[PDB]
Amino acid sequence: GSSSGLPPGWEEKQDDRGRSYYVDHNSKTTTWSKPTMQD
Amino acid sequence: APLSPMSPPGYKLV
Repeated sequence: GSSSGLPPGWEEKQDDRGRSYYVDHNSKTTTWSKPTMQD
Repeated sequence: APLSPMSPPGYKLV
């Protein structure tokens, strides 16, 4: 807990092609998705 | 399949 932005266990970083992707450490899988906002 | 299909490279390489 420290503000909010990335889900628990998500790394935001660029791939070989140089695009910012996200990887979920929960299942351990790279998934290029844009995190939704629930407010 | 409990794991999501990876589209961009980097993780696990390929």
